[PDB]
Amino acid sequence: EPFDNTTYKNLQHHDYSTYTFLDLNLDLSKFRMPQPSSGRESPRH
Amino acid sequence: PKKTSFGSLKDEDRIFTNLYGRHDWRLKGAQSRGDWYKTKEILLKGPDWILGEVKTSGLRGRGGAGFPTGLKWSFMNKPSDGRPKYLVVNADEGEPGTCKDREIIRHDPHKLVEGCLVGGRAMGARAAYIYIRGEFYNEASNLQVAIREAYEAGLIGKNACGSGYDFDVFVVRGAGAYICGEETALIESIEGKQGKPRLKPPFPADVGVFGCPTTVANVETVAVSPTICRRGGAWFASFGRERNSGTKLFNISGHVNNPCTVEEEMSVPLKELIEKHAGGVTGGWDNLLAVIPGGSSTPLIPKSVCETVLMDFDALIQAQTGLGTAAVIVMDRSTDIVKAIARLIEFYKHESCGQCTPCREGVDWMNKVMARFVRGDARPAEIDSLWEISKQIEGHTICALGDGAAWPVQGLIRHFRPELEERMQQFAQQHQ
Amino acid sequence: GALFVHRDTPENNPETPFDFTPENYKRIEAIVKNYPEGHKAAAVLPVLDLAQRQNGWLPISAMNKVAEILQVPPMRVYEVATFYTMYNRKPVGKYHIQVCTTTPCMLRNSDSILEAIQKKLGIKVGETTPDKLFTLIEVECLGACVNAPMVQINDNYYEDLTPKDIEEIIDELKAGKIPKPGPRSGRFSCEPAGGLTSLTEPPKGPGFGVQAGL
Amino acid sequence: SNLIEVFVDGQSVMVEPGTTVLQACEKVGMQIPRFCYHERLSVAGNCRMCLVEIEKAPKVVAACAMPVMKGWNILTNSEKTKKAREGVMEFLLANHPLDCPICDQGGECDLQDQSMMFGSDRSRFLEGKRAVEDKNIGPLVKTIMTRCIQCTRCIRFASEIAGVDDLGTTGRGNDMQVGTYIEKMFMSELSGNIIDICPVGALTSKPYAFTARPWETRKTESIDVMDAVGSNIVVSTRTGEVMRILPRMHEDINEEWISDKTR
Ligand SMILES: Cc1cc2nc3c(=O)[nH]c(=O)nc-3n(C[C@H](O)[C@H](O)[C@H](O)COP(=O)(O)O)c2cc1C
Ligand code: SF4
Ligand code: SF4
Ligand code: SF4
Ligand code: FES
Ligand code: FES
Ligand SMILES: [K+]
Repeated sequence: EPFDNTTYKNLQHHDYSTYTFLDLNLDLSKFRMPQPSSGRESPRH
Repeated sequence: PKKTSFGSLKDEDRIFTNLYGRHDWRLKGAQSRGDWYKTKEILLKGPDWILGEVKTSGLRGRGGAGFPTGLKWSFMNKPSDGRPKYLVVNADEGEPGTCKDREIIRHDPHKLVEGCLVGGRAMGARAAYIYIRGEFYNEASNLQVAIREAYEAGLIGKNACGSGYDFDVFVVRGAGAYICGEETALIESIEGKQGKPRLKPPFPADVGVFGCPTTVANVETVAVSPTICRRGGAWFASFGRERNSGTKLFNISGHVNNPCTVEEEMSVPLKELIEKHAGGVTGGWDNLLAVIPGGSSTPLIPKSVCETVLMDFDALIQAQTGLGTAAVIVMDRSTDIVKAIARLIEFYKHESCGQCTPCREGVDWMNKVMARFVRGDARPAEIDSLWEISKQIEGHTICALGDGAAWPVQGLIRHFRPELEERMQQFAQQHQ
Repeated sequence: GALFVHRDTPENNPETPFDFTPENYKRIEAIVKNYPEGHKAAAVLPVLDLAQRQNGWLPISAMNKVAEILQVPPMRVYEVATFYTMYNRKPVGKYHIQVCTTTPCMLRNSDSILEAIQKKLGIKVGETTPDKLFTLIEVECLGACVNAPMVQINDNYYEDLTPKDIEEIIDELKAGKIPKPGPRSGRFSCEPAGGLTSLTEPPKGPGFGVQAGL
Repeated sequence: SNLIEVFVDGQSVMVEPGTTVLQACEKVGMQIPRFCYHERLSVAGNCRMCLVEIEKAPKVVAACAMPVMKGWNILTNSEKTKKAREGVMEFLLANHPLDCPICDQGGECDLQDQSMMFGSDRSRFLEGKRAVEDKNIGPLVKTIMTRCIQCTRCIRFASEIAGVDDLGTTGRGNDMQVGTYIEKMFMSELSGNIIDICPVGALTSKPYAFTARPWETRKTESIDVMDAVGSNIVVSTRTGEVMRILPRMHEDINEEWISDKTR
C-alpha cells in the first residue's frame, strides 16, 4: 500500500489473446438495456 | 487579475494522474485518485448545470479544431423527437505525431467512462459508443474490463450511480483508416459503411449515427468533464490565457533527447515545454530546424518562431499554424525537411477516402510533385504551382483532410523556399 | 499487390469452405445486439474482423457469409473489406510484421528497423517468408509516436526499438515463445525516459478540490 | 405562404423551404455546373463542381446539397465561384485519358462541354496518369473505366432505381475503383440507363460502339411499342438508318428511363 511510483501496474495486457475483446463484450451483454427500434427489420424492408 | 506567465502546472492541479501507468488502472485504484466521486450529485444537478460549468471552463475540443465545447454540447440539449440520442467518443487517434489518447484509454479508462455518463447526461443521451482504432487492441480490451467493472458496481447501466438515469457504454473498433477520425466518417463506419465523411448540413446534432441526434467528442475532452464538474470550471479557467483556458496533454516527438507525453498548462511557451520535460533538442536549441506543433495537419514553424511562441490555440494561429492535437514533432538541422514533409503528403495520399475530387486527385498530384522536389527534378516555377494546387484543395473539400494536406505544403513553401530552389539547381548542374 | 478486384483462384472462390464456429456465432449475437434494431449492417466491421481472427484472412466466401447472416448486400461487404487496411484479402503469415515509416518514426531511424528485418528474414517489404511465419509491410502512424521507432506484430506493439532488439523479437517468435509487448528501452510507456518530470508526488485522494455544492 | 426569399445575383426568387441553392438558381434560368448531381438520384456532393459563393460568406458551398437560407445572395458568376470551377475541372482532367477521338461520348460529353465553358484552356499537370482495369458487366454496357470520374451515379441508380446493389466502390483514394469487385453482370430490365447518366465515356453502349457521332445524327421523337407503357423516346437516324434509341423525358410515364428491350 505505501506509495510506490517505480512499477508499471498495467501488465495484464501481456496475457490478452485473439478473442479477448469479443469475449468481454459477450459477458457485457447481460448488463445492457433494451435497444431502441426503428420500426422495420432493415432499411430494405 | 492577470497571469502574464504560464506553465509549471503542479501535480495536484493535473487531471491525468496515472498518465504514466505507475498506479492501478482498475476501479479500486481510480476511486482512490478521485474518479466516480459524487457523480450521483453531478447527474441530479441537471443538464443545464453540467453544460454551464463546461461553458465557463472555456474548454475547447482537443481533437484538432478547438471548437468551444460547452456551446457544441448544448446543441443536443433539446426536447426529444422520438429518436434516441447518442454520445460518440473519438478514440481513433490517427493524427501522426499524436499519442495522447492511447494513455488515457489504457491507464485512466474510468475517467473516460465517467465522462461519457456526465457528458451523456448533459446531452440527454441513452448510450455512448467509444470508437477506438483497430490497432489499439490491448487498449480496447482494457477499456472493456473497466466498463465491465462499472457495470457490475452500478456506476453505469440501469439507474446509474443511483441517479435514475439509464446509460450504456459500448466499444466499437475500427479496421484501419485515419479518415474515420472525422466525426461524420466515424459515424458512417459505426453504421457499417465505408469511412467516407458526410456533407454538413445536416449537422450531427440533428442527423447523426443511425439518423439520430449525436455528438462526437475527443477522449481528452470527455475525460476532463467529470473533473471540471467536481473541482469547477473556474479552476479549469484559472489555468491558461483567456479563451485558451485549460490544461493540455502534449506529445513531444522527433529529434528530442527524451520524447515523452506530458500535461502542462495551456499557453505554455514552446521552448519551455521542450527543454523542461523532453530534455531539449538533440544538439541543443541552436541545432533546431523547425517544429510541427499540432501534428502533421499543421503548418511547420522555423526556429525563429519557436523561440517565443506560446502553445495555445490563438498564438499558434498568429504564427500561421495551429495547435491541433498539441502533438509536437521536432526536426533538427540534420533533417531533410523536404523529405519529412513529403512523407506526410504520402500519408494523406494513403488515407484519403477518394470520395471527393480535390483530395482524391489533388493529394496524389501534390505527392508526385513533392517527390520530384526531393530529387530536385523540378523547375523553380513549379513551387508557385504547388501553392495554387494546395489552395484549390483548401476550402473545396468535404472534410478537412484536404485542408490538412495543403497547410503542410504551404508551410514548407512559406518558410523553406530557398531550400527547395537550392536542390533544384543542384540537380540541373548534375545533369550537364 | 494492391489489387481491388477479385479473380477466382483454386484457393479463393465463392465455394472455398468457411463458416463461423459455434463459439463465434454466440460472439456475433453479442455484436449485433450492441446496435439499434433495424441497423444490423452496423455489425459488418466487427463481424468481418471476427472472420479474419478465426481464419487468418478474408476469402470471398468469408465476405459472403458475413453478408448472409446480416442480410446485407454482398457488394456492400466487399466495399468495407477493401476500404479498411486491417482486412487481409490475401493469405498472410502467422506473424504479421508492421513497421511505421511516417515522419515521427522516420526521424528516429525506423528505416534501420526495416533494414534489419529484411536482412534477418530474407524477404523484401510486402513479401511472405517461405515458411509462411512472417509477413512484412510498411504502415502509417500506429499511435506510438513518442515511443518510436515501433512495430506491430499481430495485435501487440513493440516500441522504442533498436536494430538489435527487433532481431531478438523475431528470434523469440521463431523459437515459439511470444515476446513481451512494450518499450524495449529502459522505460515502461510514454514517461520521460531519463526520469519522471511530472506526477512524482503522491496522487491526491477522493474529495480533493471539490467545489461548494456539486 | 411558407415561401422564403433568396437572391441569385441580386434578383429575388421565392423558394419553398428545403430548396437547394442549385434548385433556386434554376428558377432564374441559371444552370449550375454539375457532374454528380442528378435530379432523380440521391444527393452525393462528391464532384465539388457545383461550388458557388454566398455573399458575405468565406467558404464556397455545394449547391446540390446546401439548402437555401433566407436572405442569401448567390454569386454564380463571381471570381471565387469561377476559380473554384477551374480548380475542380483541373483535378478532374488530371488523370483523365486522352481518348476523346476514340471515345463514343465525344460531342455529347459533359466533361468536354463543362471544361470549355467553366474550365481553363491548358494544363499544368506534368506527371503520369492513372490507368484502370476494364470490367465486364454484360453484353450491353462497355466499360472503359479509366474514363470514370467517380461520380457514383451508376452506384446510386442501381440501388435507388433498379433496386440492384451490385455496383460499388472498391479501394480508397486515387485508386478507388467503381465496379463489382467480383466478375458479375449488371443485367436488369433497366441496366442500359446507367449509360445515359454516366456523364463520361466510362459506360457506353456496346451495340452502338463506334457507329456514329452525336452531331451527325438526326433526332426523331417517337414512341416505344415493345410494351404498353408507351415510353417516349428519341430515334437517332443517320443517312436513312436507325443508329440508337434514347429516352425522351415524360414525367407522367417513363420519367427519363427506358427498358433494355426498348433501347
Ligand atoms: C482526417 C481527420 C482525422 C481526424 N482524427 C481525429 C482523431 O483521431 N481524434 C479526434 O478526437 N478527432 C479527430 N478529428 C477531428 C474530428 O473530425 C472532430 O472535429 C473531433 O473529433 C470533435 O471532437 P472534439 O469536439 O472533442 O474536439 C479528425 C478530423 C479529420 C478531418
Ligand atoms: S477531402 Fe479527401 S478524405 Fe475528405 S471526403 Fe474528400 S476525398 Fe475523402
Ligand atoms: S469521357 Fe469525355 S472527356 Fe473523357 S475521353 Fe470521352 S469524350 Fe473525352
Ligand atoms: S462509371 Fe460513370 S456513372 Fe459510374 S461513377 Fe464513374 S463516371 Fe460516374
Ligand atoms: S509516426 Fe510512427 S507511431 Fe506515429
Ligand atoms: S454537383 Fe454538387 S458536388 Fe457534384
Ligand atoms: K456515358
